Order: sequence, then C-alpha cells, then structure tokens
Amino acid sequence: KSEVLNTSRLKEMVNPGDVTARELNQKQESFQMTATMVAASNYNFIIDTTDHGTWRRLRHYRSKVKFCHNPDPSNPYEKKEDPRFIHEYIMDPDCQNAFFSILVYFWEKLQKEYNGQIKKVFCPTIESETEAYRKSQDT
Amino acid sequence: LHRFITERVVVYNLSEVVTAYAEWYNTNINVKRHIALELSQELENSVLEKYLQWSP
Repeated sequence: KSEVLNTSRLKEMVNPGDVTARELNQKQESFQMTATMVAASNYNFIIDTTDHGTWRRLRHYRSKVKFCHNPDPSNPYEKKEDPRFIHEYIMDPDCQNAFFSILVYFWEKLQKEYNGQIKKVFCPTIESETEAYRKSQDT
Repeated sequence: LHRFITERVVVYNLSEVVTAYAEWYNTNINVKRHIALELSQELENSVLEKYLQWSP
C-alpha cells in the first residue's frame, strides 16, 4: 500500500548527528548513525511538506525496465524473468565474492575521483527525475 | 473494481466515482478505509479508463 512519510522520524535517519533510543530490558542509549539507507515500493510515497530542509536530502528515481513471463514486443524496457536469479544465483558463494569485488572496486573509484563526497558526481537523469517528483506531491 | 463497474457504472474529477467506490466497498464488501491517492490510477487501470479523461 502507499505509505505516508511523517516528515519526522526521518531527520534522525538522514542527518549525520546522534540519536537516542531505548532497548527492551535495559536503559536508554545514544549512538552515531553510520548507515546507508535505501527504500523502494510499487506505490508512490507521501511527502506532505515542501520546505527545503526536507527536500535537501532524499534522491528519487523511477525504474523504466520491466520483466514479464512473455517478452511482449514494441517495448525495449520489457524483458523476461530469470527464476534462477531468485531460486539460486544468490546463495552461490562465487557470485557473492564477485559482487563484493565489484563493490570494493566501485568504492575505490569513488575514492580516487570526485574526492570523497558523493554530492559531487553529476547525474542529470537523477536530478531531473527528482525535480519532476518534487513538482508532484505538491498539493 | 470490475464488479462495481458492471453493476453500477453506466473532466471526470473522480470525486463522485471515489465516493461511490469507497461507500460501495465499505458496504457491499466489508468495512475499511479507502485512501484514494493512487486509486485514480487504479481506476485508470480498469476498463473505465478508455471512457475517462485523465486530465482534471
């Protein structure tokens, strides 16, 4: 179902400061937030606010390709599913090792160029689509 | 959706359609909230889309 963002309980999820919370059966604790966050849904989200403080963060994207059992023509974005990607090809240790190698290589690439900050690589597709998204959700 | 379209559906702001659907669901088929938001897109996924004006 479509999910509504509170515009709260989200600044702590994104701002690189500190945040406190309490666990069952003991006291309250505070800790840094060293996390990379990602979310997805087939239903559009809800952003009630419009202020720059909330829209400075966040990066929206819209996937174009689609997989169906029958690769219907006249649609390059339409292709056929591979059930071997889900039933297997994930628990295979060699695939995981290769993915780890790809990830570490991409980390090194991001380290050497664009300095270390991620708000330096230009992706006009992502900025344009995020601008279009911000034009929507604006009652 | 198709059941209601067949039974009772004969700028298309969709307010009348949304209220008909929500009331219908909350009656003929159980009782529950009917957030719309994308319910317009769901209706435009049905047969009523052909005889529908997407623009308000």
